[PDB]
Amino acid sequence: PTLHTFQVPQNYTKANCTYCNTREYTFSYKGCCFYFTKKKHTWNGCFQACAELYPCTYFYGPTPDILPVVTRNLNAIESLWVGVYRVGEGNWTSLDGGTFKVYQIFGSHCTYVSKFSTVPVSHHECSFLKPCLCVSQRSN
Amino acid sequence: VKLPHWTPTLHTFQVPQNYTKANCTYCNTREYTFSYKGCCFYFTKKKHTWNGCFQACAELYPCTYFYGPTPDILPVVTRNLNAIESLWVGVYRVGEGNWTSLDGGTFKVYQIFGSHCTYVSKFSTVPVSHHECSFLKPCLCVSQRSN
Repeated sequence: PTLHTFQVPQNYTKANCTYCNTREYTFSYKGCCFYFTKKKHTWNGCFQACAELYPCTYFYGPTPDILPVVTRNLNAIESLWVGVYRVGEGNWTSLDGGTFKVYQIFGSHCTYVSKFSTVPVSHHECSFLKPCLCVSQRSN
Repeated sequence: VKLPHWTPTLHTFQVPQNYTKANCTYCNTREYTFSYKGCCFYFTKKKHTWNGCFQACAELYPCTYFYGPTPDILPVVTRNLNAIESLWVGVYRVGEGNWTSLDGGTFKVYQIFGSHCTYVSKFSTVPVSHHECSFLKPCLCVSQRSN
């Protein structure tokens, strides 16, 4: 009993199921399959976009172990939206939990990584379109 | 080599124009954003590309140019900005060289991207490199007050 253009934030969780598209991932590392999306999205779009890219796939926040392996796949002007996010007074967290160090250049909610960035970085324009960093877990 | 009776009109042709700091002294005392240390600073109302700021600051008022914020000035600049606002700043690498400005000096720049354009934000403590230099933003300009 309502019309569109009205919406509320959708809730997202990490996937519980295991999958990997072994022909299409960007790289694989430590039992996980990583994907840079071919189409570009807004920072929040990445939640649904990664959820729809393949089964058991979600929007991924790079840790200190993973981030360097991610960022060397990038040229000097390329960037990826990453799923590291905050909640209000909170820290930065991801769908896998944990606490992230983020370089807050802007008091915004959207974070990305670059070739040279060592941590996620906050951006002034979250609706700017970029590829998304997604992950799925491989079978064990 | 050059004494042409004719030049072609090639619609989009250009080369980089050179810019220097201004040698004359002026300040628009009604229109500056803030004044500090015998200098007048202007954030431009109209937005430009990073390289556009050279000309834009040059044409805004006489004796005015695109300004690279030093450690002393930067904090005074950045507190005039909200949490998402940003300013293109005239901090640039000249050749293979380190970061400099129209006033000289050597700048520390946080290079998130291997680009040529730098900016400042509310939270930034140094100039920062941007992925898209043609993105439109206000320019940081300066002129030098009398004596």
